[PDB]
Amino acid sequence: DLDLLDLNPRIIAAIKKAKLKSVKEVLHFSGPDLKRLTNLSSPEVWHLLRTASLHLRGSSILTALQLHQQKERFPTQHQRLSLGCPVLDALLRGGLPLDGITELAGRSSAGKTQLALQLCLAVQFPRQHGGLEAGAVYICTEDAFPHKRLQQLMAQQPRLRTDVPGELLQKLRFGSQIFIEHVADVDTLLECVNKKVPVLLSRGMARLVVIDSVAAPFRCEFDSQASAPRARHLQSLGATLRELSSAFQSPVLCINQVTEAMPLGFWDERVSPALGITWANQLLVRLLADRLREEEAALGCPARTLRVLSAPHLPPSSCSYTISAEGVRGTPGTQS
Amino acid sequence: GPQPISRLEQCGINANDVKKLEEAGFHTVEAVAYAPKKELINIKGISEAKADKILAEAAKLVPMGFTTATEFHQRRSEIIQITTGSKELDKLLQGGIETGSITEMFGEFRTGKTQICHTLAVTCQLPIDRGGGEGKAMYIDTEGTFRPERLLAVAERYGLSGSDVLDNVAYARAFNTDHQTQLLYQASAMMVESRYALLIVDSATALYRTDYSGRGELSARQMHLARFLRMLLRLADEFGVAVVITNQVVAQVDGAAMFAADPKKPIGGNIIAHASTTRLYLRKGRGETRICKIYDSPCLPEAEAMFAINADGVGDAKD
Ligand SMILES: Nc1ncnc2c1ncn2[C@@H]1O[C@H](COP(=O)(O)OP(=O)(O)OP(=O)(O)O)[C@@H](O)[C@H]1O
Ligand SMILES: Nc1ncnc2c1ncn2[C@@H]1O[C@H](COP(=O)(O)OP(=O)(O)OP(=O)(O)O)[C@@H](O)[C@H]1O
Ligand SMILES: [Ca+2]
Ligand SMILES: [Mg+2]
Ligand SMILES: [Mg+2]
Repeated sequence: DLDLLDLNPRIIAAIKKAKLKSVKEVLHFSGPDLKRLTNLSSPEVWHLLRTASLHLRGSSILTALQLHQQKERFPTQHQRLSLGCPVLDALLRGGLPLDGITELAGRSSAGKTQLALQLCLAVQFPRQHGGLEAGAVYICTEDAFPHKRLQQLMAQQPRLRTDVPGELLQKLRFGSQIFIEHVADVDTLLECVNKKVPVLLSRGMARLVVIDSVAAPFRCEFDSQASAPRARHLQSLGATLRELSSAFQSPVLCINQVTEAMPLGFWDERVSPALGITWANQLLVRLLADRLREEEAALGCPARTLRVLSAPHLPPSSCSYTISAEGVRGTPGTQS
Repeated sequence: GPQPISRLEQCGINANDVKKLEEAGFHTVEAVAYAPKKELINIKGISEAKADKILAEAAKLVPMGFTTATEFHQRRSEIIQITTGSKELDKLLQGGIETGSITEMFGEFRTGKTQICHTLAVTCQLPIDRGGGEGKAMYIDTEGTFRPERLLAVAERYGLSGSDVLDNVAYARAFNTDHQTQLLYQASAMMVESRYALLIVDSATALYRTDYSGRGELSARQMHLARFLRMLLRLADEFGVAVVITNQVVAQVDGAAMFAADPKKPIGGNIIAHASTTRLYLRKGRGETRICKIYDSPCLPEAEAMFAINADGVGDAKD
């Protein structure tokens, strides 16, 4: 790759003597390191850096007008993934973005796994109905997969999704396009996300990744006195997930647990996301499914609320929803 | 990238079959390779031998080793459900206590957790057709409230042999949290030798109330509890047994009742709230009648049922 550059043979010979391979590891080093290794003066080092940088990044120029006008060339800025419920889609103004990590947080019985299953069902709908015509990847880190709930959801799919024409759903084979994986350790999860998910995404089998819990493996090994390795692992995992999502234009959804609050935007709230600010820096859209059980429970029905914590384009708001035999349904006319 | 089905032509199939596959919605090698057998053997214009050779030739290219939802629902008829001894509770739980999971029961005193554990320790030995699991039982005790006479009384109801029933139960007593964690290694070693169908811990959080005291020791207590629950999950997954644990309650004194009489919540916090799969909340009714409610479950709606504690164990309310 080095010989592709337009440069005099002297610097090419010096680079070859310096044990260099490609432009990436040329840009990896700095000025004084290159001076020490290659024994070159400043002007030619600057020229080599300039040429390698020009080759790597090309010479194209992009404006925001092109991003706005040309919808088809840039689907990431316009294409969204539906949640299967019009109320939830209205709350999210279309659904999940294709680039970046989305997080669900909440206590037990909030309804996170039901939403994950519903999204895994609706991802493979046709394009005009919000789907992506692709499979899904499901990773479990805490317990077994909800098989009966999945079977009921596939059975009820004609009842839940009524806008889609009836003659179109029978051709959709649901269970055959969902992949299930299971891990039991932080190292196992790292190896899985490193060398299994890219294989699935490369062949076009799936275009959606769901992790049923990221806090579960981490809350078992690292104590309160080992924050540095925990932060290193969290940063590596977030970087890899973001790289994969950007490369393959596939949404990533993470399910998270909560802790007890005993400066970060949480004052009038008793629970906060578990991992901390290090993991919170890696995210794009943050939601919070919450169930108010201690109060307004004597009315006979649970009170479930989904709230948008932060997003670059979504105002803080919340809506209400219920879980029934066919799936998750949002209550009309309740957006904050 | 994706591999189109055009490679099937050079793989040794005619144009008619690939045309039929295209008309059936199949358009890539991976989908055909990972398709369930019925989906491509029930179609028109195909045969069993053709489907078998198609699978054999497609598996060469696409790397296998990924589980799919169909190949996961078809294999799981192994899941056995153990009856609790009460028809109402069986109807509420839709069969009984599942295997390969963790079930938690919590409530105040004399609600009936120990009685239910005693009944299950006998009912797990019944033949599968009768509602059992055809195995032995482990009973890890942290309070000292194990009574074999209740086991004999329950065994007499089903017409079993008392000596054999008492022979097919293992017992251990835990005196602190370290001993409680240590016993699980021997539990796995013994599960390797024989066929066990149930494991019972009673209680799973009694010793954590007093081993770690004060706000200054909460973190270590939670870490220890999380490790213990992870060990339990590994055991249940590996050996395919049913794990049943019990829990205690704490009071809510912050004056947040607002028409909620005598509020109380289980101890252990979010760690035990997340680790468990199915949680049951036991209450008390009039006389010897109790009420069981579903607190949390991935595949069950919240409902209630009424049972009773009789001279022969957990059963149905008499009239
Ligand atoms: N028919 C039904 N089938 C299954 N669940 C139902 C049904 N109807 C209502 N539900 C509710 O669905 C909820 C499922 O909870 P879910 O598995 O989503 O919890 P979670 O937020 O993932 O919690 P955890 O941290 O334990 O995993 C239960 O609280 C249950 O009451
Ligand atoms: N032989 C019997 N006949 C009828 N009822 C009995 C018999 N033995 C015990 N009981 C009932 O068992 C009840 C106690 O239940 P159990 O031992 O399961 O309590 P628990 O929930 O485990 O309590 P703790 O939290 O104190 O450990 C008593 O209230 C009593 O009515
Ligand atoms: Ca749970
Ligand atoms: Mg869950
Ligand atoms: Mg007891």
